[PDB]
Amino acid sequence: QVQLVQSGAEVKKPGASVKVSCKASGYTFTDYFLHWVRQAPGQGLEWMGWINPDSGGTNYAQRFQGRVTMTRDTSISTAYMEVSRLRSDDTAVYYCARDNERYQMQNYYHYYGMDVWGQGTTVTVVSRRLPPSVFPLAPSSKSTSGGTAALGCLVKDYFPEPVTVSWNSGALTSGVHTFPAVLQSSGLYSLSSVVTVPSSSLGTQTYICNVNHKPSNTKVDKKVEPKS
Amino acid sequence: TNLCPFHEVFNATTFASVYAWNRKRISNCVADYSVIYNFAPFFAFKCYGVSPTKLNDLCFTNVYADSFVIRGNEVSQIAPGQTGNIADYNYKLPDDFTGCVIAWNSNKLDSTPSGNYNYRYRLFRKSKLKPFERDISTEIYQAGNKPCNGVAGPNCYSPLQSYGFRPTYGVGHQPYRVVVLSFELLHAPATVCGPKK
Amino acid sequence: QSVLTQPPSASGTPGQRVTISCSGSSSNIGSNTVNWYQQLPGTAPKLLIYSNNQRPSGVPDRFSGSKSGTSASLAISGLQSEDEADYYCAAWDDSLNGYVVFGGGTKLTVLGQPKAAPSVTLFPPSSEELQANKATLVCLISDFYPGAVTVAWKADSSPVKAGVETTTPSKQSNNKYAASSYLSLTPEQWKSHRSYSCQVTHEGSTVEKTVAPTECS
Ligand SMILES: *[C@@H]1O[C@H](CO[C@@H]2O[C@@H](C)[C@@H](O)[C@@H](O)[C@@H]2O)[C@@H](O)[C@H](O)[C@H]1NC(C)=O
Repeated sequence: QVQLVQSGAEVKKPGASVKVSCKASGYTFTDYFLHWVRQAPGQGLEWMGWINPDSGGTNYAQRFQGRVTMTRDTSISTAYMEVSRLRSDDTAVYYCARDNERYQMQNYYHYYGMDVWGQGTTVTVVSRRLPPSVFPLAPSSKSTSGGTAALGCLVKDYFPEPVTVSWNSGALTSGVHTFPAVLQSSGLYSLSSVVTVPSSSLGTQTYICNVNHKPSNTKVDKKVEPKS
Repeated sequence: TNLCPFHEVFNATTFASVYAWNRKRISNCVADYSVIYNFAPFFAFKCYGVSPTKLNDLCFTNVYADSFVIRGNEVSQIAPGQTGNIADYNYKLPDDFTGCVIAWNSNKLDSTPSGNYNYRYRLFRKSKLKPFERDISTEIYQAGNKPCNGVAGPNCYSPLQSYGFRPTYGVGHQPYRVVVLSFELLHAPATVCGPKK
Repeated sequence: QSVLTQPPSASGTPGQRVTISCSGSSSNIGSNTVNWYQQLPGTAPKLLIYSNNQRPSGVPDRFSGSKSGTSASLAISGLQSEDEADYYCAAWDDSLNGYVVFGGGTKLTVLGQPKAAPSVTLFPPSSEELQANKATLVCLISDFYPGAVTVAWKADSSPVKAGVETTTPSKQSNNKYAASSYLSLTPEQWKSHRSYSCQVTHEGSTVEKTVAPTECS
């Protein structure tokens, strides 16, 4: 399985450093150059540089020459990308992509494309991390037709993104609709998750939304009780 | 201790076309270039940027073997500072080339009485190739201002052409198997040395 | 440093042929090859074209690449709903020490979906939230197409102005759009108005749900 698997998400303060990993498998690690491409949220792709894992030679983009260091560890077939003096402008998804031309010569390099891509590593540069306040959105007393009720879960005033919401520790997935968050004028985020359930189950089934905000290391379980 | 698999490159059953030349990186082995001399008299054994008497007494970071098949009258193009359809549009060597070019006749292997078809070469290109560049693009060449819309025609020529190697050709038009040994030096420990170390 | 210029958006109905241009300079497209990438939402880019017109193994033949001068073009014939994504061009630029230049990207929209009216659900402030001297109204809009709605809140027919926060439309898993709006209120304002409405206007029509502040309810 020709594959590039990267390290997990990172949250850092402005001025700090981050070191992202990119492990290669399914091919000879030194046969192909490795590129680093980042993508700001809602923005396009930005090239950061390549590294030759056979020799360690690099070619940084001029914008990142000085703050970015690419290294290799052929022992574990892992490429590293380290960014120093992190700015808020650096908040983005960082990809490692394989150069698609085998057996390149470093002093006669030719770029033809990037065939294998990693899943990306999210780096968020924020000064503070605030946990979310989770409130239940109880189902309405009026039982509409079709025998369906809307149970909700309000995740309010958290920063930064993201939060994950499941229902009943993952047992309930049908009819679950987690809405994208809103960016308030306060700078905090708030979203809601809603599950559509049969009205007859409101007296026989428990419903608990599981909210996890990894940027603050908080896992909150809240039961949405049929309550008017 | 291990010997470099130079014989695998020279003894391939079928070689690649020049427009899509092959490349193998030779690394972590002892480079005894005597193994290739099992391949008959060579039509050309020219080295550049290196002393030919030192080929078995040198260490390099890596060695690269580029192989393809051209006509006989085109072997002279596989050299620094050369022009022609092969050097301009198919395989270009740099001026500071450090390596050797090795060519031998392959009429008995790469030619059929009906005419070999797979061995092809690029005939048109908007610009000359950069050193060690490879162009496998198969777009119709627009010679004029009228677009070609993906079909050959007036001022719209297919970029690739076959040699049509037949055994009853002159030696200038017969197929020749070429191997370009490139000697690479980088700021990194050398992995390929000669038998004399 | 350099910029490859792509059209910001491009559209086409299923079965048609769409083209996406890529304008560069002499040191990038005019000198090197052009490769193309497709990026689905929440997905890493996928190589579609390389060496100007070559397709990787597994890329459908309905994708076509071309290069001419300092410009390039991607052609998606036989358009399908799965082709709705962002598309990027890229090429090496010989300027300075050399660098890969990505285009700004082009968002492809496969049209033809029937109109869908917005489904609106409105939630009153929580009992547990009201105990914290805060009140929030949650209006949730889902299963509508095309993705363009305007949200208007009302407090006993009086148009409430400030305190409203609405998201931009976003695709669902069923190719329909979703949005949400939040109204911030002080529990005194929540116990000062007799009803609150969330009006969602979509393609002329308006859908409205209404909550009523009632104690112990
Ligand atoms: C070179 O490789 C040879 C393999 O070629 C195979 O055998 C010939 C007779 C044809 O049928 C060809 O199509 C096959 O692929 C080896 O037999 C040979 O030993 C190798 N060369 C040397 C010097 O040993």
